[PDB]
Amino acid sequence: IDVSQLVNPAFPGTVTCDEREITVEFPSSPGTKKWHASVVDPLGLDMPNCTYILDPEKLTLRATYDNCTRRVHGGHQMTIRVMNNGAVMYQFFCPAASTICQKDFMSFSLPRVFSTKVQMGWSIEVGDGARAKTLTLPEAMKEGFSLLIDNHRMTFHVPFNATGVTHYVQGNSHLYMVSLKLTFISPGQKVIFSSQAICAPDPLEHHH
Ligand SMILES: *[C@@H]1O[C@H](CO)[C@@H](O)[C@H](O)[C@H]1NC(C)=O
Ligand SMILES: *[C@@H]1O[C@H](CO)[C@@H](O)[C@H](O)[C@H]1NC(C)=O
Ligand SMILES: *[C@@H]1O[C@H](CO)[C@@H](O)[C@H](O)[C@H]1NC(C)=O
Repeated sequence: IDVSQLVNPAFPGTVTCDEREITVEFPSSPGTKKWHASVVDPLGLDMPNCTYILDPEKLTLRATYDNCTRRVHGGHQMTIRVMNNGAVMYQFFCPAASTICQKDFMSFSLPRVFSTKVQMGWSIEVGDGARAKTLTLPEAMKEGFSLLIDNHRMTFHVPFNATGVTHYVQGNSHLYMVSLKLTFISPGQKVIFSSQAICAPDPLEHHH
């Protein structure tokens, strides 16, 4: 008998640990159409400042890390209560650049990792809030990213004028940044971290 499944049951759907929020994704079923869900402390008591979003069409529950989770060793823990019309509780856990500059380019190199059936993978993202991860080679090269690939590494070369490079100016200082997402995939759980490849020039050098 596996007692750890009696005290800590496995959620029958997916969970996503985002940079700013937790998305719990329930399995689609007519029986799950008769469920209600709420965020609770390990005793089942409502957490006071926690506000969360329910989407009945996508069957998702979204909660911020602040006020909705408890800090545990290695990261954050959240508890939800699921009720019919017998009740069940589930707990979730979320854990807490080699850039090269050039006169007209920035360059960086990233591992081709791609690997208990756990996967690790990288992706390039562009835009602010509305956009998505353009990881796919057609999209990345449509944004101007030239790519060198060997058995062990992936190396990117992008001009500063490229659409995939966000450019910031605060007075005389200039900053070039490509955002990256490191994605881990496990059965029933996705975990996403954020990262950047950043190349700031010298103001005198940038002024030419
Ligand atoms: C909830 O918000 C109130 C408002 O100031 C604050 O006093 C309290 O500490 C908060 N509780 C938390 C963050 O657990
Ligand atoms: C979360 O807790 C903080 C405590 O500093 C409070 O200021 C805030 O209003 C609470 N709610 C949200 C949605 O952040
Ligand atoms: C891209 O670089 C070329 C040559 O360096 C330049 O002519 C062009 O204006 C740049 N694109 C921009 C600044 O959008």
